[PDB]
Amino acid sequence: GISAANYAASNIEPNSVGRCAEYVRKAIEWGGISLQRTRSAKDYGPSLLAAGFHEAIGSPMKGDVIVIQPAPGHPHGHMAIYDGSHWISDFKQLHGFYPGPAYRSAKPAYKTYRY
Amino acid sequence: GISAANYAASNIEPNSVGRCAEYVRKAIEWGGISLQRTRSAKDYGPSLLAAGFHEAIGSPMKGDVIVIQPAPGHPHGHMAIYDGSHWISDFKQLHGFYPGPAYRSAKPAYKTY
Amino acid sequence: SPEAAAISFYTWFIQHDSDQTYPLSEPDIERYVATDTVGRLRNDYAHAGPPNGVDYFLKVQDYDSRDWLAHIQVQRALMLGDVAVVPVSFGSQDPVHVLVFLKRVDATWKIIKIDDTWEYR
Amino acid sequence: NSPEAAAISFYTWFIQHDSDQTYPLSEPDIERYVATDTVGRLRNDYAHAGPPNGVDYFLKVQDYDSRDWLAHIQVQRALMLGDVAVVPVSFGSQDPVHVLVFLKRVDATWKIIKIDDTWEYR
Amino acid sequence: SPEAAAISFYTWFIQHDTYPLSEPDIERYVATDTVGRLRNDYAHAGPPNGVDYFLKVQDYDSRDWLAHIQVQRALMLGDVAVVPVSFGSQDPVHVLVFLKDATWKIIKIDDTWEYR
Amino acid sequence: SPEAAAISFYTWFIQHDSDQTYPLSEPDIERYVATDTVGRLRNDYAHAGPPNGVDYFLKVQDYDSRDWLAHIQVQRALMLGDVAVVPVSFGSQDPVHVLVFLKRVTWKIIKIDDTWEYR
Repeated sequence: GISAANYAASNIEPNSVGRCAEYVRKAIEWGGISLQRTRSAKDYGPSLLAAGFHEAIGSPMKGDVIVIQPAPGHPHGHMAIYDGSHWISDFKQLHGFYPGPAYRSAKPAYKTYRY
Repeated sequence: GISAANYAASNIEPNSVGRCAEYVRKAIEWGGISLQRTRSAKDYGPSLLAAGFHEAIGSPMKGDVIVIQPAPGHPHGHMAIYDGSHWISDFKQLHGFYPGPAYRSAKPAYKTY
Repeated sequence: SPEAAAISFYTWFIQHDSDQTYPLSEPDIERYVATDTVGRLRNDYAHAGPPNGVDYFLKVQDYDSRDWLAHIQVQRALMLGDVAVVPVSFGSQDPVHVLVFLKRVDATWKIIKIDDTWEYR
Repeated sequence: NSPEAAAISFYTWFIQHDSDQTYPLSEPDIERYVATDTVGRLRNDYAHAGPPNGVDYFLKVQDYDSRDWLAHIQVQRALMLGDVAVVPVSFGSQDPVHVLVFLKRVDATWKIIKIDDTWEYR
Repeated sequence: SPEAAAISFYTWFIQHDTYPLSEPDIERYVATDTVGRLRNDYAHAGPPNGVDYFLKVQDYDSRDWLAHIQVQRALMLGDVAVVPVSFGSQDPVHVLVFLKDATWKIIKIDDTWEYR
Repeated sequence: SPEAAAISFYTWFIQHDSDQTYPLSEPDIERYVATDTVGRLRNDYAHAGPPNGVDYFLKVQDYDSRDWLAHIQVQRALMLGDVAVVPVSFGSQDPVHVLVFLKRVTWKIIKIDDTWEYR
């Protein structure tokens, strides 16, 4: 869990590269678990529940996975992992789990996951 | 008058360059009348009436001047002068008195003179 | 046929592209174009305007109705999964080139996107 | 009552209403700072295509640190272009982001009518 | 020097009232990608909002405008120079010119209109 | 030919999935994508991330690099005036399709589009 957060945080790009899902799945693989793939971040829930994750609710722990549904201009949703203070996708998210203002404004649904 | 339509037709650009009003005005001034300059095409009715022109209604004659109000993405409206076959602003309008899809879609008010 | 859906569409389009009417303001548009696409396009045209300033379907500001309507040339369709792509050109000299994207929606091809050949902006 | 103050107070309120729970264009208090037609247009852009150009319309970025940005809103005196006040603003302590705020007087109050980035024409 | 580019450019531009964008001389005043994109957009759809990109108007009194070109001092926002420019003696039009090797080039020009 | 250029580029691009420098920051992409285009894309990923919040070239947020690299398939380029549109399918299980736009400079990539509906 923790070493997966560490992986993601060690391997960020400066800015999004439209690869939040791959980046977090690679982080999970480093921390022990290989996940069944989907193409798009919004659909990564069942792949996570399958691999032995359960839904969390409440303050984030280091290693937690967020899966966010589409937002205007962002039809594939978003995915990220908490490093202890900062959510991590393909980039380090300084402002929150929502990776941008399209998301912050339209406030789409999300689930968090844990092991 | 007719010479105005002719001046307009000869002095066009390959495309719009955002100066429909300057082009139609300089045309009219070659035709005889120097209108009180104004920045926006949509505002040129009070200037034409404050000259020889009167509001035509029905089919267009060679020299008739249209003044069109804002469309989306086009806040300043549009001016044109018929050549007998085509409406003419800063370019030759192959489709009609509306100079593009924004206008044809939104169908804003217009006046002929 | 989607090539035929394409030609049929642009014929109807150009004939409804006048100073009195525009095909997006027509209820008939639903026949030829996917619903969400129409909704989006209408919003676009009402606020900011047509995307990138040009007609979304013809990809130009200005054209001659007569030359275009008598020079609608399609090439054989592409199948990319369930999405059909039909290359179309308009006009007799210096033709304009687009790609029409079509899904089968009921028993019909609906248009879901139109592309220009312009570089990335 | 100066455009620089309208600007500083606006961005101060904006950052504090920009989080994972709220967003300032949703908040009705937006109308206090931003011209209403501008708010209508922005709401439309955000609801359909997304914010113009991918970035926050007001802050011109996708992502930032709230606490640093809040502690470093640097404002310069207004350029007065006719009756439009243009206020340069810079956010952040390290490699700051620059915007131009266009304010007009609506009723003895300065309302934001436009915000521009410093990027090249696109 | 950015003020300077602004003035030589606008003087040159109104003087030429062929369209000046299609002339190569404009490259002396306007950044090169910027010229490209502008010629492209002019060809495709005409300029933004259907006004002249550089003067921000559909019509103007060229004599008076060439007579009254006011430039205020450039502002620096990092790499970028913002130059306020006014034209005319009656109800002057205001624009902001943005500029960026040994020369200063125009990368963008903005009007003062409300966004809506 | 455009088909050639398209496959060259994608093979190059997916083969660089492993490394630390994202392929767009890497100058060899200039062999494949047009200069202006690359410039604009670098600028945009820098500001807002790529369009639609998805990889601009692959059009997915995640993928089997192995499966895709072994199942790049291409059809005859459509010729639209001086532009070549090459259809490409990746994968052997529910393939993703992109259209790649190229112009003669060498053929180079000026644009790439998905098959998603406009809405």
